[PDB]
Amino acid sequence: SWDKDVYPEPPSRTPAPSPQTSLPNPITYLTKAYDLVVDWPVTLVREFIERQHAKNRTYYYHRQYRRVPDITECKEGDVLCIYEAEMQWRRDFKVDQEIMNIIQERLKACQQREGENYQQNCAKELEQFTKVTKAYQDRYLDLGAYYSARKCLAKQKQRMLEERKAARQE
Amino acid sequence: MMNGRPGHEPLKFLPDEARSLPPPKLNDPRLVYMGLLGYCTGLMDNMLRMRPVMRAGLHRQLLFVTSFVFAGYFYLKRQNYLYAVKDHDMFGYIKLHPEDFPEKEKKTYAEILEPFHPVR
Repeated sequence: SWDKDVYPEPPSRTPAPSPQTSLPNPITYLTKAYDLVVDWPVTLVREFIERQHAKNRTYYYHRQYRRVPDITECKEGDVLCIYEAEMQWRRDFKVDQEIMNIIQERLKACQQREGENYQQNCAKELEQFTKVTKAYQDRYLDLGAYYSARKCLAKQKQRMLEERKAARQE
Repeated sequence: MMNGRPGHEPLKFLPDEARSLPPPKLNDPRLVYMGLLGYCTGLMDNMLRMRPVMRAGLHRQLLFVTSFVFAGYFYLKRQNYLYAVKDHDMFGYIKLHPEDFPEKEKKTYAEILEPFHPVR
């Protein structure tokens, strides 16, 4: 299973078979024999396993990371507070890599299924990619290899100033 | 630097006020390394004289280890006192001339504008 909201998937619409030839579809036969000889024995092996995994049911949790003071709340030089603001940002920055991948999975998953209509029926997924990319580029692009929170902050302040100077004229 | 400070007795190895400082632990990493420097000396001595390096002259080897730990213990105690005095004089100076070591308020990064250097 998986969450169908994280990974949206249009319902399948298979036309019902319309066989108007006298001959037998050889696909539909090896599909029966495949179910009896391959699918059926395997499902027993899996049902056996999941009855063991039910007897030894174990649990694990997603770790919670409360929020710590931002970098903006750190006096210059106080490495004790910079360190925690830096660790948090690195955690945040990493979750943003995986958000981008998820948005990319959708766009790739849509391109395949729409097939010859991707130029039309993949607009919404291409729009989220185009939007979530602009945000990503506005946060993390050009930081460099030694990227950190302080550089992320410096890049934002330099951009908030270049836009304030847009209206200071207009 | 500290030669002529007040109350400095001449050629006194461990002044009395050093006794207010905690002693070196006997198995101090610094004392233990002295024990090994002693042991090696006994081994080097046997090597230079063409004797069995480890079997020969254990009385000598024991006395090389003891000599270096003994001397290192008292030498360590003196360096602790010299280092304790350095801080003592350093901090009391800060107190007597506060106008020369002003406490500074350091702005937070919200208020600082670090220039951004793109890596393209």
